[PDB]
Amino acid sequence: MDIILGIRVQDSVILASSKAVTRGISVLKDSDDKTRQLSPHTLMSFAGEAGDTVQFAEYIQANIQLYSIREDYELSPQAVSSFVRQELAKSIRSRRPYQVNVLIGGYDKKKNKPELYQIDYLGTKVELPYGAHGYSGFYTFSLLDHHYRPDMTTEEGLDLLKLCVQELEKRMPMDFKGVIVKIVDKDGIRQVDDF
Amino acid sequence: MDIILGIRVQDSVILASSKAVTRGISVLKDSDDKTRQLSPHTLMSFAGEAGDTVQFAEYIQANIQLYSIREDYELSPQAVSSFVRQELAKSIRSRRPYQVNVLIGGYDKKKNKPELYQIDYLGTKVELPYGAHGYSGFYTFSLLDHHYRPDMTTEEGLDLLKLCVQELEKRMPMDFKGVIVKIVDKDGIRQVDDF
Amino acid sequence: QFNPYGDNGGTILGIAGEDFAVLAGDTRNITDYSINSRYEPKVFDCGDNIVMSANGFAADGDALVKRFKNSVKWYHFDHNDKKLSINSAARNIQHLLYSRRFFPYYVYNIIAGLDEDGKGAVYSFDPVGSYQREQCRAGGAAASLIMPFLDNQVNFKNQYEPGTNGKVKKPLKYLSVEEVIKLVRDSFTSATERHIQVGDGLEILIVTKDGVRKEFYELKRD
Amino acid sequence: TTIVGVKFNNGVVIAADTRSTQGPIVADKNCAKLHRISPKIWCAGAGTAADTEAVTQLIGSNIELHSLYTSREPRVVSALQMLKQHLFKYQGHIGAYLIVAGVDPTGSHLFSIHAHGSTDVGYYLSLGSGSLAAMAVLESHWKQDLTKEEAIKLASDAIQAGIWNDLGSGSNVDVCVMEIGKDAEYLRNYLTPNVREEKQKSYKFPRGTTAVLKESIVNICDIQEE
Amino acid sequence: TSIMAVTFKDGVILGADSRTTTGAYIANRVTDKLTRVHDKIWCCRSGSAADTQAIADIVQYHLELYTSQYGTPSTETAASVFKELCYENKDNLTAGIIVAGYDDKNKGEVYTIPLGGSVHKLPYAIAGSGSTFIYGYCDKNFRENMSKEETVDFIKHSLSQAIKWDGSSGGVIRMVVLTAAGVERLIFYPDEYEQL
Amino acid sequence: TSIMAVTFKDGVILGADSRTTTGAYIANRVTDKLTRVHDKIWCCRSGSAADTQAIADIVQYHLELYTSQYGTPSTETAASVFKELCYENKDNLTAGIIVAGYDDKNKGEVYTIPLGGSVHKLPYAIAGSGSTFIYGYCDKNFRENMSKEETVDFIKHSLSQAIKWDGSSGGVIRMVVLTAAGVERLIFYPDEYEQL
Amino acid sequence: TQQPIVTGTSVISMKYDNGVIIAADNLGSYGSLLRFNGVERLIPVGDNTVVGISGDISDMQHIERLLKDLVTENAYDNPLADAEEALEPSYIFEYLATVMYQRRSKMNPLWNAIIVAGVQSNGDQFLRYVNLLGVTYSSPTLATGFGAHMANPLLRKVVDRESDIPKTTVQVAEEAIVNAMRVLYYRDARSSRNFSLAIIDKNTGLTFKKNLQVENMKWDFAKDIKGYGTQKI
Amino acid sequence: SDPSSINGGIVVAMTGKDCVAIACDLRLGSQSLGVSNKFEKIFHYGHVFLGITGLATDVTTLNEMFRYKTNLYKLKEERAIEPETFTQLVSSSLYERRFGPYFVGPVVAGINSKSGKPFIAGFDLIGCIDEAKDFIVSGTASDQLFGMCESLYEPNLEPEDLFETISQALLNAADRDALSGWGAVVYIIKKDEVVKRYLKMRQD
Amino acid sequence: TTTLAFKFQHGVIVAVDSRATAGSYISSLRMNKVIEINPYLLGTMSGCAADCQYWERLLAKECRLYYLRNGERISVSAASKLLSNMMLQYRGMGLSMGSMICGWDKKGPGLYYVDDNGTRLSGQMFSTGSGNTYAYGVLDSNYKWDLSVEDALYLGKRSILAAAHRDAYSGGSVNLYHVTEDGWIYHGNHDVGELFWKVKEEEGSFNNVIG
Ligand SMILES: *[C@@](C)(CO)[C@](*)(O)[C@H](Cc1ccccc1)NC(=O)[C@H](Cc1ccc(OC)cc1)NC(=O)[C@@H](C)NC(=O)C1=CC2=CCC=CC2=C1C
Ligand SMILES: [Mg+2]
Ligand SMILES: [Mg+2]
Ligand SMILES: [Mg+2]
Ligand SMILES: [Mg+2]
Ligand SMILES: [Mg+2]
Repeated sequence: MDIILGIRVQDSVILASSKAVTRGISVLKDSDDKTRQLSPHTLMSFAGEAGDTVQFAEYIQANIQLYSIREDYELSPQAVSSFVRQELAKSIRSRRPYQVNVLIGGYDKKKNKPELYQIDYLGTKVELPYGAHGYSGFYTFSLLDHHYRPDMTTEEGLDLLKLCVQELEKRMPMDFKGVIVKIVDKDGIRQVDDF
Repeated sequence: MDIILGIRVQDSVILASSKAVTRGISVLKDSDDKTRQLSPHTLMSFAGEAGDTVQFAEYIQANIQLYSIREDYELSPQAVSSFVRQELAKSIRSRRPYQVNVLIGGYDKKKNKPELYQIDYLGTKVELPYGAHGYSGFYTFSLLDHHYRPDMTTEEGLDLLKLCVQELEKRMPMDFKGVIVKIVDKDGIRQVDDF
Repeated sequence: QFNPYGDNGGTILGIAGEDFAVLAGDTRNITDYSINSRYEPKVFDCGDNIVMSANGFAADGDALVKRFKNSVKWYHFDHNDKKLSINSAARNIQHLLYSRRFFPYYVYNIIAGLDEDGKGAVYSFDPVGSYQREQCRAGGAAASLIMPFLDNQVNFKNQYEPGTNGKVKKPLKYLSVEEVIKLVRDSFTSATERHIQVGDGLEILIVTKDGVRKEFYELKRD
Repeated sequence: TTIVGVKFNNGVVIAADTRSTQGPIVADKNCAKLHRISPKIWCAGAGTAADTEAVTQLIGSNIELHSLYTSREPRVVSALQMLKQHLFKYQGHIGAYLIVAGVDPTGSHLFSIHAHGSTDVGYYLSLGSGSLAAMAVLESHWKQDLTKEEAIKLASDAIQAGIWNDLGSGSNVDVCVMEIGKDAEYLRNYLTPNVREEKQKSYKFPRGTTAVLKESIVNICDIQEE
Repeated sequence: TSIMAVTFKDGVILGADSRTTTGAYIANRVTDKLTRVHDKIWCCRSGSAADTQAIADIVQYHLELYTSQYGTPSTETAASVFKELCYENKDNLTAGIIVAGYDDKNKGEVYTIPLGGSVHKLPYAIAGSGSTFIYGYCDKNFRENMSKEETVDFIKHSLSQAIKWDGSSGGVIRMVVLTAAGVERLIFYPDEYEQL
Repeated sequence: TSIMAVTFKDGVILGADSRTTTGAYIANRVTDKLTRVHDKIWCCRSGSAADTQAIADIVQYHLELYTSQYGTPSTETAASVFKELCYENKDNLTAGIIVAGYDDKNKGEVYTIPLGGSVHKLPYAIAGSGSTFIYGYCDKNFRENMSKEETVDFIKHSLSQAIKWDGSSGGVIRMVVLTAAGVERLIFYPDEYEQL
Repeated sequence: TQQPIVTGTSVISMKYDNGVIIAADNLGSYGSLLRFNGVERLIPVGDNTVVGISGDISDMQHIERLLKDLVTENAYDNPLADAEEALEPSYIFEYLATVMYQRRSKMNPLWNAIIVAGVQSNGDQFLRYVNLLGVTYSSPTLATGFGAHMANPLLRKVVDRESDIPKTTVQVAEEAIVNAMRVLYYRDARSSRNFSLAIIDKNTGLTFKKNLQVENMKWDFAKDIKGYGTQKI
Repeated sequence: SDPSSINGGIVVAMTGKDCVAIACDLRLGSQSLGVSNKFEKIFHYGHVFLGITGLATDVTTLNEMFRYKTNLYKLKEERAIEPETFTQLVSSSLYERRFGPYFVGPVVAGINSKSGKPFIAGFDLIGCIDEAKDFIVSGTASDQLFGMCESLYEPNLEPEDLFETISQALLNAADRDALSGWGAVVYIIKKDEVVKRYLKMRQD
Repeated sequence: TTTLAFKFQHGVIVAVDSRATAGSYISSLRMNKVIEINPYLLGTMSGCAADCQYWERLLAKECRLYYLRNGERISVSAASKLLSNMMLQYRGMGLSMGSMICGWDKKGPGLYYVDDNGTRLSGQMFSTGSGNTYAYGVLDSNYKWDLSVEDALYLGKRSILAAAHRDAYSGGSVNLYHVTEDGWIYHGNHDVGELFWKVKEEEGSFNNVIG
């Protein structure tokens, strides 16, 4: 799939992901949710080759859920991101690599801090205040570089995110059918139903 | 460029053409008029390779205007379409062919009839009640096949045209930035400023 | 580079009657512009009142038929000499073909016989294993020459009743075995005229409740 | 295509089959592959059918004008030279492979010519997809000092070999005999061994079978008086 | 193809096989590869038959026109005309020609013109696909100022071996003798040369 | 490369040049291409030096093990081991080997194993890039049951011509004589064989 | 996947009233080089079968060994090895055809075209073809390579269909085969004068003829042929 | 990509007793997309009829070209062109573009006004003439038309019988070709009257 | 091909064409592109015919085994997933399959799109094949949740007709299905040739076509 954005504000992480799914010259779906909850306080959005994306995301989800049950304990966003990176770095030298790029947004309950990790299909991990995959960053990073502060509220984060989507909608040749926005904070994961 | 539509109703011809112009991954313009007036009662919209389109359209325009001055007489839409076809058929076997597809909408003042001609870059001419170029027809022709009557008013033609654009906007992966609509009738050529 | 496939030409035709079925095919075998044999049987009696022909690449065609004949033999061993019905044979053949999905049997296969209600049955296959029951099917080199003629003369397509002018269709009356054989012979005579890979001889296998009968007819040898 | 050329005592004979193909499909069952360059100079062509015709007509036209200019009957060597220089110039892009034969005041001649412009001389020649089948017959039965009747037999036997054994060849046998001091005799359909058998059924339809929407008279006459 | 030209006491002899192939099919088994560009200037052709025929025809034209104006041309002059055509059109030609001729002044001369269009004057020359197999034999058995009969035997034995090993070569052995006496054509059939 | 093996009255002689090239550069001008796989079974190698060395080493291993169990192997047996390796690994090898050996029962035998892995028993054999130029010479000059001195001269003259025309061949001419008397190595330098 | 190196050309054959005839030349070509002149490409199996092989010679030698081993294996625990349970042409052919098709299915073919000629227990003539693709067919006449293009047309003039077989004698059939071999020598650049011929008859058994030569060749007419068009001398 | 099968279409001609028939489908497409169901492929210059299949731009171009040439022929000769003569004109005109050809499959049909003899002919894209007695076929369903014509055709058919034969040959061939159909037209031609009939067929 | 399927108030409609092509040659005039996996489960077929038949018939085996083990009908969601996992085993091996798994289960009516890449999508309306764009045009403009069974069957029928007309690789006949909570119901085979002329007259559509 195409556009996935992420921003880490004062007390939460916000992930925005496009709704479009294309097959041939036809848009099959305009309400697709390109994300999986890995744990109560960890969300992963994804984008890449068709089929591979969901298979990889669900495989990661299953592994983290297995860990949670075994230890009766939630892994930190940092620990989850490292596990995901290793799986991708393992994958890139396989016979048929998984062509999937991910953003991992989580709230660390121990440190009381939001955390955003950007990982590409090669297994290239970076912790960032805001991130994107593919061409999304080419349009949006200039706005984020300008407007972003680390003490922003969740509401201010959403307003800056709207501005990024508006710029994408103006300058991209691609109709991605808007975005689904989800917030990750101390209370867990929730979806912004009006955006 | 991408989408150009045409429909011939009772007493007029309506041409709809996209506003987008793309260069690389950036939309440079969202208000581009992909059309040239060849004569007071003849309009030609165009779509194809960058640069070639406007050069061809203006070259045709110059030739028809030259004819109009020389004879003090407006060529029929049929005569103009045949002239355009010959230029394209001449072009396709040239060293470097002009990759341009056109729709010619005209009102014949002699016969008191609207006329729509579809001509592709090979020089393939067809007179039609409604037409399109590229992928535009794949989405729209089913609607036109269903709803079109030959006794439709200009207002009904515009309503059916809106439905075609709405279907394009829903099922195309491509953001073409809406359309400029122009009407060709006995009184000449005018633009619908609100669409 | 080694090309494991080849084209042995030939053409086959299966027609399902009301209480019978025919499977016909020419006896010419070729490579490029040469004739290998003027009489190389292509339609086989596989037992259990089933006839079969695998047209295209002869080596793959012989291999498939050989394996199906084997499948019939083992079906008797494993299931107390039960008769293999035409629909069961058809489904079995699908799995034989798809076992080579990634290195296909380069053949267009047709089988013919009687269904469990005693009616005429023809099943047709693609190289990778898609199949379906049909009334009429031509396969191979001159398939495109023959099929339209059968649409017209077997199913009465585009034929209407005089006087009505397109309002009433020609009714779909059933064809006898003598009538079908006439259409088969004319189909191959016409195919022989306009297709260089078709000729030499025509062999027809007719299936009824009484068994499998054979008929042979000469074709032009040029 | 199968074509041959055979020399004999007092002249030369050429022959050809009558099948033309579009890949595996037979377009024409009675094609005429024996072309006339001049009255007593005939050629027969394989390869690209339009090229063999066009190149034969062109050289034949120029040969006629040459014959008129020189007040002499055309020679086979002139046709040969004009053909090869034309074909050589187009470097094989004109796919004409011809057997050229004829009689002139110099005597009887038989040449082959290939698309790139090379020519050969012989007493017996064969070209086309059935050349190998035909040449097998010629090598088996050809001899020096053949009579007219023996040469026609040998030529047609060579074409038959191509008809029966080559899929690119079929139908009938055409022959042209060019003897010294005589008019050339073109024997169209000299043999007819591939007549289609009677069909088992007549497919003549009842009148009214086909559904019709509109009928109209077509005006083919010019604009009328009064 | 197997072609050669050999100088001897009284003049020069050209020799060749008679096989023309299209792949493995023998299109002509009685080809005449010894071609005349002037009364006593002949050439042996190898490579594209279309190219070598077209060249030899043009050369024959040039030497006919030369003769009308300036008298009988030298063998060196003939080889120069061949060269000029083979060299200037090297990108569009595949021709390997051996030129051989007799003057009363210069006697027997042999020139070889390989693919590039270079010219090399030699006592004897060999060319064609079958020449590879007789480089050793010809080098060991060639002598200068041989007799006519010795030279005929030399060419016969040499081409016999070339034909024996090269599939592209075969048929009859044709020879052309160029002396003051005139022009003599020779032919030797398989039953003669195979048993050598 | 120019290699050959020739049977004669008293046994068999292997011969070879000594040039190894990498393109036009002579990587080694004193190569020993005559290699021993058993006491009186030797081979001449052509093609990839890596492939032919690896093969000859494996064959030497097989014949050493054969001898320990079953006694002295035949020349036919040695050629069979070569063949089995050359044939079964034909897709990954470029090796043209001539096998030559002496028994008291079978006397001198020569087997050639070209690229495909086929085996051909012969009175004499030639191989390598330079062999092409001496097919005619060797065919004309070979006789059965020659003397040792006649056979040495035959190989010397033959390889002399191969070296003369083939740029990939050259250096010294090495020879190995295989008889009941034993194993004799010979060498012939340029100043000797060039003036033949 | 490979490419053929040392090759053998046409193998030709035909049925006659009491048996079959098969023939093939003794040449082993190395591209355009006529390298080996003493190669036997007809390989008898018992006294009732002859296998004729064209194509790659190294693969031929491999097949030759498989057949030699097949005879050995058939004799094991078989008191009727020289009688009722002897190898039949149909057994030998089907074995080879199985091997050829398996090898092509592994993309590692035996680069050959094979004709198995013989006579069965009941006196019936056997003649069938198989090649590197595993393609099999039978006909009154069979030929490989150039033989298919030049020999079959000549042999089919003698036996055009099945009903002509009883009318064809061994003398006529042998004459046709020998004539075909001459025509191939005229026209196949990869052929030789020396050849082998085998007759398997239901009465007189297996007759194997070696060191045959093409004779009665026409070359005299070559003397008159001059130039390539206009040349007179 | 293949110019001879982008637009699709078919043409067939037949001889009868003192008559000829020529017919064509009406489809014009851009590969899979059907664009027009009124694209007639048969034209006439006087009493000589020409059907053209293949690349639509070249069909249109050649019609305009043969109209041009036949109108001049008539002005100079003071008579209408005959089918035999026109056939040679088509062949000449196509071969003059030997190395940059029109991607077409023309079919000539007509009756000689002097001899009264029915005439048909076909060409390849490069000008090679096929002068058949029985029938001529051209287009994307040429294989289908050969099979139908070869089995349905019989010589010396009367105009109203010939109509049924040619119509059924076209219709059923078109129904086994994805790129042909969307309507059909049949011309029945006699020495001094010509009838044109539009057939009813499936529109898929 | 052209296939479609959509959910609505009274279940789910499934409509497909019946054409099969081998290049430009129409190999089959009437091919069944629906598979009946069980009384409450359907599967559409687009792409390679062999791949569609084999894998969906293999899905029915696995859906049947589910019933025997659990004594309960498999869900549409689970069935579609099993199929998508099969496609994921032969990942990049060259399979061509596009199908819609239609049925009724405990959650109500269910519709899932599944293709050779492994993509698995839940949705109200889908259309696959070369003529899907033409079908979407009619569907999008006329679809409602409040459709009657009679009008819904017509919509899916009319949508295929639109595609069969324009798309050269779609046609033959229309096969209709209606899925209820009591199972699927076959609503016949409809020839396009006859259906076209009928719809033209009754509806007034296809004005540009002459008849
Ligand atoms: C549209 C026709 C696409 O053009 C549909 O998508 C159709 C779907 C479909 C048909 C039948 C059954 C189920 C689904 N697709 C095809 O028909 C399909 C298109 C195609 C072809 C090839 C590939 O890559 C391998 C992908 C997609 N066509 C086929 O599968 C062709 C090969 N079928 C035949 O040619 C064929 C011949 C035949 C003879 C007898 C019986 C069956 C036969 C078939 C299916
Ligand atoms: Mg157009
Ligand atoms: Mg035929
Ligand atoms: Mg030779
Ligand atoms: Mg159609
Ligand atoms: Mg359609």
